[PDB]
Amino acid sequence: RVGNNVGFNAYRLRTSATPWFGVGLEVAKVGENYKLASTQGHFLMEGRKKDLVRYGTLAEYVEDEKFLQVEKEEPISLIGEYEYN
Amino acid sequence: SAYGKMLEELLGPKQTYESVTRTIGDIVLTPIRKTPWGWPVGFVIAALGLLMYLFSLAVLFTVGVGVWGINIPVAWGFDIINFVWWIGIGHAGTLISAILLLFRQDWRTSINRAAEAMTIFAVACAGIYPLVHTGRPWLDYWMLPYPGTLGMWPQFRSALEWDVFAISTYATVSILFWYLGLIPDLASLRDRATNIWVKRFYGFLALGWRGGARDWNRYEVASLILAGLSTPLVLSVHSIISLDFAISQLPGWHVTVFPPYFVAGAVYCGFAMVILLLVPLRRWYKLHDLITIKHFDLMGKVMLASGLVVAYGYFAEIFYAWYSANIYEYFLITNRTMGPYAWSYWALIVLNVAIPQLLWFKRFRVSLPWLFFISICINIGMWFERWVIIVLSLHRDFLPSSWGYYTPSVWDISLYAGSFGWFFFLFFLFIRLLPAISIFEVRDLVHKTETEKALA
Amino acid sequence: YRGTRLPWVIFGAGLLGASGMFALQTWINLVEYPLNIGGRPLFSWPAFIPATFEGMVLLSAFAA
Repeated sequence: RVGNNVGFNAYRLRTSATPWFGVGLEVAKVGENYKLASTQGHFLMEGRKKDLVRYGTLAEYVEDEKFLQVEKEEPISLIGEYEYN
Repeated sequence: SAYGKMLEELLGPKQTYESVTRTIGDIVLTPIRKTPWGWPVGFVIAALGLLMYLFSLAVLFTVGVGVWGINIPVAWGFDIINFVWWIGIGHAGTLISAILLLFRQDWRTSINRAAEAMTIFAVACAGIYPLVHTGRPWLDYWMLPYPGTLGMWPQFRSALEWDVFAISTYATVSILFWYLGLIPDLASLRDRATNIWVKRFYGFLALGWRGGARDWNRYEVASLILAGLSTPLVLSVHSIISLDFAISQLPGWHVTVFPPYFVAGAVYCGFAMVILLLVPLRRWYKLHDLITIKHFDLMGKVMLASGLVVAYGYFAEIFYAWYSANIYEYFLITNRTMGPYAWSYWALIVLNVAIPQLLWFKRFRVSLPWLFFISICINIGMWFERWVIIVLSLHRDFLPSSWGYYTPSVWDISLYAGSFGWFFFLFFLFIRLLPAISIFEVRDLVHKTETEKALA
Repeated sequence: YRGTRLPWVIFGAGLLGASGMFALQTWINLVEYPLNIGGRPLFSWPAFIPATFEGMVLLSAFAA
């Protein structure tokens, strides 16, 4: 009841002489607006770097250790804080 | 006189205290099997809206809160866009009832009961939505400060707990300032009954009033205090229904001019509903001599004077979204003007700050086929403001990997389109059983026109 | 009639709703069940005012 008719069976295209890749494919679009239940919404970092994945290379890390860190001032909070001891 | 020519714009022809009481005591006391049409065909259209309301709720409890279409990015949808819309509608029903009574104004007099009752039924339609948008609606008593065998209380930092405290104060003093107004009025429907089973009905709703200066002085010092207590209430209620976005840290939600700009939009969308309801209460009930067109010339000016504060609100929150150097509020401007839901914000600038900017001219204020199209573009448009505030800030937010869409299902439409049933089920029960115009106050307005003509 | 003593009944119940709801949420958050909820302080003197104001309007109009 889980895996019945969820996708297309790719095993009907294996040919036992080209069982992993072959170059004789014809696409020939015959449909429109499938469901395709995806769970990400946006696969594109929208300038939200410094907040999602700070990416650098090792060439710039061996000269500066905290090159992806932002040495900024302590933020101000009006709620105070609690003591986790 | 400069003051007498103000009061003569509110009544018109020759009117006494009886001819005023007769034309309001003929909307009521016209018996069934003699009751004019329109009210039967509307009360059975509202029944099909109420059976669309009670079926969408019986669905909602049984299968769940997730037949709506609310996603996990945007988890507040038509249950909250229509809730702030309905709460927004009843607020100018109490600007008419309470805020204008502070100003001793006499053009609020005939617009009173069609705005006191219009507040209540836009709260009874509203107040179901904070009780049914919860996924477990049978525990909404947990948002009440009661003692139990759990040591648990509500939070009292969330602005949805204050929504309990605002509406359950707004719902009870709307039905206490409209029932107090009906205490001296249902004593007049009692004495005009001449039928003891409808005389006992209005002789028990009105508790036994008699008039009397020792009761009339105690009435108005309990009315203007109530009109002085319902005026910081509704500037707070739709501010507290405004804090439950502005408490949240979201980029389109965490703006700090939300509390005066929502209540501006409440006395913008609300005056649009009083205009959308009273233009078909002159052509159908013959109230051309009580709801004279100066009342719409002044309801249009206050709707205009409220529609600029939200015209200020759209430009301030698009300025301080740019004036903040956030990438999340830079994106907020480029997600209302561009992006997938850009049509909603451009059907908002058109319907709120472009089309009802014809309200400056009297040509589109005295003309009721033009004031109706302007006010019908505010109820659709101020729904779209609360869609832009709620959905367009929720469906795209800080993290790009949580960007949703919220296309509503039929049970989001059928609950909203069914909610107009429960409004007009009770509004058509209000029109038939209760006076639509406060008779004793417009008797004072007839007395005020006579006492200023006698000063000559 | 020389007026009525009714506005002092409205104020006497408004001072009992304002000081009765502000002391309700303070007794909840400090004495009865103090909760680290959001890192916010126990005596949150903001966020008690939009709930002690609506208790001031409620008990005043219940005396009005």
